[PDB]
Amino acid sequence: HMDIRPRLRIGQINLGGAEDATRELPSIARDLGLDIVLVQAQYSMVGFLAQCGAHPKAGVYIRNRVLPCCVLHHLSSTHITVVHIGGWDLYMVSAYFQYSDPIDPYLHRLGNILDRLRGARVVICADTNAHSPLWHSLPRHYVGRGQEVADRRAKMEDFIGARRLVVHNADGHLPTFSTANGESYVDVTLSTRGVRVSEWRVTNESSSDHRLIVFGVGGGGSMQIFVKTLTGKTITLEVEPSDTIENVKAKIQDKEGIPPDQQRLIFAGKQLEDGRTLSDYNIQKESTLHLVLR
Repeated sequence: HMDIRPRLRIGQINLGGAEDATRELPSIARDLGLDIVLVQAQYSMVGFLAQCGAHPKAGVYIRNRVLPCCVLHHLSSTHITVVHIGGWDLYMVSAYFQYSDPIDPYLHRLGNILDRLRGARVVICADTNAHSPLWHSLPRHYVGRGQEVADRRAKMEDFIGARRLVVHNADGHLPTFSTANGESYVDVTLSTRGVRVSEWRVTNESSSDHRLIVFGVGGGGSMQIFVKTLTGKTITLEVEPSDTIENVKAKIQDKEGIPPDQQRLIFAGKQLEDGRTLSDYNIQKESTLHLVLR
């Protein structure tokens, strides 16, 4: 049974403290196939948010409650929620850098979080309330807007630099933040190096003034192979070069509940023995295997 998607789908949205925007989140997650939504300025009196403190302004929505998800209590606070998505090395951070406050304290805590999780795959979803060309702000957002705007910008970019962080906000997308005073880009999707983020986009799904950002996250450049049936079904699968045929067959079991002892995979006109690896058979990125039932 389980899942048709190969990788996790994530949302990121500042809900502007609105009950209605917070309460539409489950339907939006269902509609778009989101596993996790990293939220800021939630309406906190709801029942479905992992959130910390008395008046939280960051949290995580886990759509499917059976997904093993740990909230790191030692790394979390009202403005920053850290979760572990079990059970290898993927962590995620929802952060809200309140506009009324300096940015330094927030950056120091994020720094602390990154020290502790050194080496791990970490994704950070932050409403920065900062403007930088890194995430497609226009010159009129970060130049000639006063010293504080330039300082937030500078601190944010130094931090990104010092922690070797990757910004996944792509060119040619809608602004993340739309007010009566205009449009801006202040919502930022970061990761540590070697996290694979795909299909990053900004949507119009939420009724917040902020726009829901959506993207994909895998489990490992790890690759993608297409396991095809003769009925037209394609199982997309995240797999390492050195994983075994057996290991692949069990991926299919958990994804489709097909018993491995009744699975036959064929590549390059050759049946695949359980013992061997994806490399031994010269199976690389975007390769297509036949899955035959026996």
